[PDB]
Amino acid sequence: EVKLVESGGGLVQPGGSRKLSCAASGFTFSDYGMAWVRQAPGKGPEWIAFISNLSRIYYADTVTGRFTISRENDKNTLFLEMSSLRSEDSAIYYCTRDDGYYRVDYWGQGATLTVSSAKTTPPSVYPLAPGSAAQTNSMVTLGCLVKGYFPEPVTVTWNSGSLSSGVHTFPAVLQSDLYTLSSSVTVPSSTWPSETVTCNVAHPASSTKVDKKIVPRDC
Amino acid sequence: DIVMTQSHKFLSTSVGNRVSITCKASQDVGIGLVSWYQQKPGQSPKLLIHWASTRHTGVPDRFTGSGSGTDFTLTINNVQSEDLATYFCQQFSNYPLTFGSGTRLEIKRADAAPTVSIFPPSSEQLTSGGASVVCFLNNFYPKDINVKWKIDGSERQNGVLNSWTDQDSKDSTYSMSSTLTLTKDEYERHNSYTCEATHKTSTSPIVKSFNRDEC
Repeated sequence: EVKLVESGGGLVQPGGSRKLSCAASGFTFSDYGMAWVRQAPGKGPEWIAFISNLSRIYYADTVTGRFTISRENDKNTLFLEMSSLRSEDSAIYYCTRDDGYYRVDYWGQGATLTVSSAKTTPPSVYPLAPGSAAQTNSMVTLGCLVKGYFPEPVTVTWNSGSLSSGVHTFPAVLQSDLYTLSSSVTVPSSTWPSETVTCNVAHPASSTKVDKKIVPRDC
Repeated sequence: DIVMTQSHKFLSTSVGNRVSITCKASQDVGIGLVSWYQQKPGQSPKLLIHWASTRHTGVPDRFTGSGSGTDFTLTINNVQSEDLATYFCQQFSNYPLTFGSGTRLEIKRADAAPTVSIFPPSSEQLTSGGASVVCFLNNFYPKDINVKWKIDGSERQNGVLNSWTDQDSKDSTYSMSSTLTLTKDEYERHNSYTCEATHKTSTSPIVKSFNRDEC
């Protein structure tokens, strides 16, 4: 199947440079024009750059003179070299494939870029166990507070993915130049605390991969 | 530049209704040279319609694209819960390629009361001197909800941070988390903490609380 896998996301300081990469799989790379499209907070999709199957190149006015799109057809890879980055450049960056007109019939998973002078900070991960009254209904809800990390994103799973039904992970809120996210999971009350429930949090920017068990308190 | 406009941020519909999602271009883009994309929650966009009216592979004909020039419509006849998504138009008549800001399709469902849960700060957080009290309000409908925090009966407003999920494609509900962050210094001096929610389904506010002289 068609695959587009973006790399190079992360945190860069204002005025800095960064190279995004996209590895294409599952089609003849040289038959297709390729593009970058971004989605920044508060904004809808915004086309950034396009490159023809072999070379014709177009840029959004907002990035001209700063960004360079290129491709290496021998390696099925698309690049976006970024320079003089600004805060406004912070966004999810999608690599996309066209057909024969500039209609993008396939979009990658997206890479998150944050431009900021704040430093990379690992999250503090706190287990949220319910109080006494909130146990032993038919269901029980547990939580995970992921606090004070930078930059986005963080990934949260419960029991390594086993529990995914009954999970709600909430969008991060940026406060104090730091992000805070929460996640809940709702399981039968016969399940917890008899069995262990763990939230697993990954913050690739800081090489954080934490497993936090939800333990009930002591009386 | 060609400006693409979608007048509706949100369109809400029950299963079975006809929804019309509209798009305007500021200049004549002809034929087509207009595309529709569909973006479901937790997914990247997918091509839905191109050349104004041609369905992409895999798209059922309850989706109909129409229009030419400057006025375009994506109609979803007999809409299904499967169609929960944001829909964006794009012109490809000239550079720069431009998008509308998207229309979100909300699936109407029967009213649903939130399941509200309140959590004291973790001992681990308290050790570092912070005290976040968390309230989850899960699986409700419709989307509008108001949360108030109280400490020993008195309303607290500063230090409250809220976050909302998008509509869930599995039960058409919303969820919300509300976090009251205090210093441990202040948290220590009070006993009762209360999360209070008002919703379409509530008469008296939904009240969830804990006292600290406890487990």
